[PDB]
Amino acid sequence: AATSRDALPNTEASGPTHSKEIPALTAVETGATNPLVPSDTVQTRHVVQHRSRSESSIESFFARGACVTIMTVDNPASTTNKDKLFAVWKITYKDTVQLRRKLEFFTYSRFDMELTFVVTANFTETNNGHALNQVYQIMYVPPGAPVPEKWDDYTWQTSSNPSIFYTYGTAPARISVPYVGISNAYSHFYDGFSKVPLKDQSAALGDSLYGAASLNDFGILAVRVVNDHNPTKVTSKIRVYLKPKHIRVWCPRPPRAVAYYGPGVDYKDGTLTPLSTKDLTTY
Amino acid sequence: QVQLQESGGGSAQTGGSLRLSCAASGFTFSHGYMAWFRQAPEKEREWVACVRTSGVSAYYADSVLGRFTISQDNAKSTLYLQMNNLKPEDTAMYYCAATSISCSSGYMFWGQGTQVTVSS
Amino acid sequence: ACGYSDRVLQLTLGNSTITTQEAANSVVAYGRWPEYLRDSEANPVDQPTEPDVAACRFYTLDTVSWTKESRGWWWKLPDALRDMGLFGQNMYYHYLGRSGYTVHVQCNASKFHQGALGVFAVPEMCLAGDSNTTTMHTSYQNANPGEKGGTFTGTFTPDNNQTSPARRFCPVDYLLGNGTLLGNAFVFPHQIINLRTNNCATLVLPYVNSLSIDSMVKHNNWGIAILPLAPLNFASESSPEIPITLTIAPMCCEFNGLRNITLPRLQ
Amino acid sequence: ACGYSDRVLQLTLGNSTITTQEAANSVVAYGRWPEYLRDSEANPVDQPTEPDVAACRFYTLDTVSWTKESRGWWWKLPDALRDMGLFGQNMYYHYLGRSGYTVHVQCNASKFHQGALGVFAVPEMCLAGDSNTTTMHTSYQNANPGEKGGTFTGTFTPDNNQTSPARRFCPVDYLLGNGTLLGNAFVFPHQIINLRTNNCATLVLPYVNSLSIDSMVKHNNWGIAILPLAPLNFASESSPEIPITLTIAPMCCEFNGLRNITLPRLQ
Amino acid sequence: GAQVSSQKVGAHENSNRAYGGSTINYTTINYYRDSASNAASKQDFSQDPSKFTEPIKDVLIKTAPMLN
Amino acid sequence: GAQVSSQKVGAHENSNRAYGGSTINYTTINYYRDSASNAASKQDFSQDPSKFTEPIKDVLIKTAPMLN
Ligand SMILES: CCCCCCCCCCCCCCCC(=O)O
Repeated sequence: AATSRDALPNTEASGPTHSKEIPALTAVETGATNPLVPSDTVQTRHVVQHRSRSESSIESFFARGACVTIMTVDNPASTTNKDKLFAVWKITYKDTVQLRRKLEFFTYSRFDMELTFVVTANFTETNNGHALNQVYQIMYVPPGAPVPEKWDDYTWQTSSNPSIFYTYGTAPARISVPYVGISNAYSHFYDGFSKVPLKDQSAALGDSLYGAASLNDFGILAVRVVNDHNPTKVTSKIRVYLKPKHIRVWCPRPPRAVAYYGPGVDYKDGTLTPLSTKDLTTY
Repeated sequence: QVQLQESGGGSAQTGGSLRLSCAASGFTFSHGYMAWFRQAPEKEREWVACVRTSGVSAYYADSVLGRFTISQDNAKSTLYLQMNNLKPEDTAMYYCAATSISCSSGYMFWGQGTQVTVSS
Repeated sequence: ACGYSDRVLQLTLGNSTITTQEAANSVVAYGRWPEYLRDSEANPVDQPTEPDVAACRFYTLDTVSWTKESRGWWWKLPDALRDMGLFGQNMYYHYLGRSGYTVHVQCNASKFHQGALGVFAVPEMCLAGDSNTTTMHTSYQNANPGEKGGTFTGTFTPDNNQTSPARRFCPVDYLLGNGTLLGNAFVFPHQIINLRTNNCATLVLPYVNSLSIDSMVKHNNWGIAILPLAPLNFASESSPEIPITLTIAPMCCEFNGLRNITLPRLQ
Repeated sequence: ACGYSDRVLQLTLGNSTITTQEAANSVVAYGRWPEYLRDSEANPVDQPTEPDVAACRFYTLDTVSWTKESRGWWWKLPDALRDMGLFGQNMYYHYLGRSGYTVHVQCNASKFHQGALGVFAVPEMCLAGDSNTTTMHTSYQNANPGEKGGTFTGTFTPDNNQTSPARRFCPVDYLLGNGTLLGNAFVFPHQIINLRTNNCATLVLPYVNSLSIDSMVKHNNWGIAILPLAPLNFASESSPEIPITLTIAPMCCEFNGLRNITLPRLQ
Repeated sequence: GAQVSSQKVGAHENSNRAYGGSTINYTTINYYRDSASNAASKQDFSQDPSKFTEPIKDVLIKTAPMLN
Repeated sequence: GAQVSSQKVGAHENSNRAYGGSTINYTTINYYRDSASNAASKQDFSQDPSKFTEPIKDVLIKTAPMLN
């Protein structure tokens, strides 16, 4: 019943003391933190506490949208040699640093996921040519579904896939995705392997990655310019912003101290130094 | 648009060697593996060999052991399959399956493949 | 009155009994006691096998040594108990398995000895690799070092042999072996054996995972990391040595999907 | 009405299911169903381990063959199941063990085949020696031939090599392998698979012994002897052959006194 | 089926005949069938950190000697 | 003439004083006269597959012999 926006426990006025009770003495061998408050050690007056923990609630701590990835696509001229650039990105929070570390404060989580799409385009070649306002399809390809090989192949029919046709210039795109995990919680860290190396099998056949569950965990997004070739080249950058809503978490873990290296927990050399120089007897 | 495009041909005499290459693009998130697969004329698709992300740690299939060599050049973003001692069992199609992996089985990107023929 | 103390503890599981006269109470991880799967959270349809007394008993892992040179030590559960009586037998015989533990670490000395050992319990204790070229590259055979377990190192030394990698964990002590400052290791359930005070660490651990029951062969639930917070010191000596012994007891263990035995390639 | 028959039987134990369309009802040995030890008859003080689903399931022993030449076949319980999943594991891990069984013998043919097989269950099926010089001389290694079991012979041939005896059972068929006329073998719970009628033999056996619980390693409770009462005949053929398959399921098994595993010298 | 919830007033406007005073509320009505679509409520509970602070079997009494 | 329907809550927010708990509902009001125009309700029934599984004249009793 104690909500987030509740006033914190008050400070009780306590006077001088000379008794056989020892708030001050403990033993951190027990693993337990000694739970004291100012009054326990020094004389205090009465204080009606006003501050609340309101903002520090798990839900509020993740209430911000965050850039997960930057997908780049383009629409070149018809005569061109290179193909029209259409991107495919494996949906994961671990491509960027910020949001990841925040999510790493715990062992597991559940959250309905909100994605936002900020598209931004421009020309590239020195020319005064023209491009009419461009549209963009963002097709979510769940694991196993046919990944588009061309920018104009059958896959874009999306008879079952959930897509979003964004018209450039209008407000950023947004879609809601519930907790879609195969487990009873999303796993930030997975101490194990997908395969088991059997003895009646060759090492190769039984080998897999350390820390990985399913290579394809959530699927890929596919983004393409819908409008056809235009004599003047136009490149586009779609920025995805994720805001984890309705979030729950379990078992806290120490926050990442050294820079990330790969999708794993691994650390690169040359970054193994986080704390600076400070003399013990210097304030 | 992770474009995997094989090359290397396939029309050698029995006993020779070929260099099977594969141009990779798009976003190959290094970490994982990069490999080779063969379908054969009339058999099930079979795993040839897998090499680690950037690491030159690899394995080979029992059937091909030592007679096939799979490396990489992540500077050139390519993988190579040198094949010495080609034989009548090696006559088949070869595919550069280099994406995700994590092991020697999972994929989200294949190539168009190329045929090899060891004649004699 | 009758003389009941926090230091004096007698734990009993099956046909094994652990006593102690210098304890510092006991730790129930996240306040939850280990328990059997409730119909509400059940997942596999078959009748689960609960070995009970057959597996729910203390198993002593070979004793390690502590010297001024020691950086650290680590194990994985259920991994560590992979070859402990029926628990292992049952473990290898089923596709799924969930178990909790009563971890008791033993390390005594004299009132003239000094130092502190922090036995930490980390659910999903992922450790870091040894290569500056290949992420997540530690091989299964090095990921699961059984009852002998592993250690922590004082310096990160990359593996350069790309002809044949060493594929192991290089878990830097101060980084708790996972890229985070050790000083924060207390967020995990824990006890610190500080020689002058106690002589043992008892950490009861419930089953913790993202799934109700999971493949034990493939995945380790908990992690037991022991690192010397205060280095070992004895008298005016240059080479002191005292042993550390780990006895873990699986609790409320249940296994589903009975099939032929798995003979893993451990080497 | 609904079509329920004596020939159609579906037995289920754990994760295994046995069906049949040509049975001859079923035999509960001495009318008693296998059961767990009651406090009234308890003996060892420790908490017994009851593997249940882990051990209470059908295990198929390698299939033997039946030809006109065949004299007989025999096995011992628990011996026969010494290397069958967890049941064996548990068996080897405890000093004491009591178990019942659901023995199902399978041997089908055509309506054009003829013969009869008497599957007999003998509690304490002691078999006779092969030496005219040394009584009770069969060595353990020959007393317990595991899942492959043994056979009966048509003639008693003494072992003459007193330099190194063969130390095995020479169980004369007509003497039921124990100095008594086969024709009296019916005093033991039994069924006779007579080709023209049925296709299987099911004999549920309760734990029978002089003690409530006993050392399984050392002693065999039951004995499964199969001898052709009527020789095999098919068409106008000279060499007919049909197979026999035994699937036994331990029931209400309980084990006490958990200790290190026994690695017996079987060879 | 509107959801009317109250707000924790911070900066009080010079009013108690519209604002400032008489409890300020806000309306919310879901527009989709999926729970995922809803706006984040923010009316969440807090709890005892003892599950982390005092992971001990025998109750911690601050006033007495820890190890007895 | 609003249509208030309940939602099947999936990911429960840390609330039972707004969200998570006390049954979450949603409002719907049609804007056109044509039935065709309405939004797809999704509150559909399920049924017995026996019309496909057991297209037999005489009832199927799993426990007995199929052909009697
Ligand atoms: C139109 C998009 C529809 C579906 C999008 C699916 C992407 C889901 C991404 C969820 C990220 C949760 C990460 C937790 C990791 C884990 O489960 O172990």
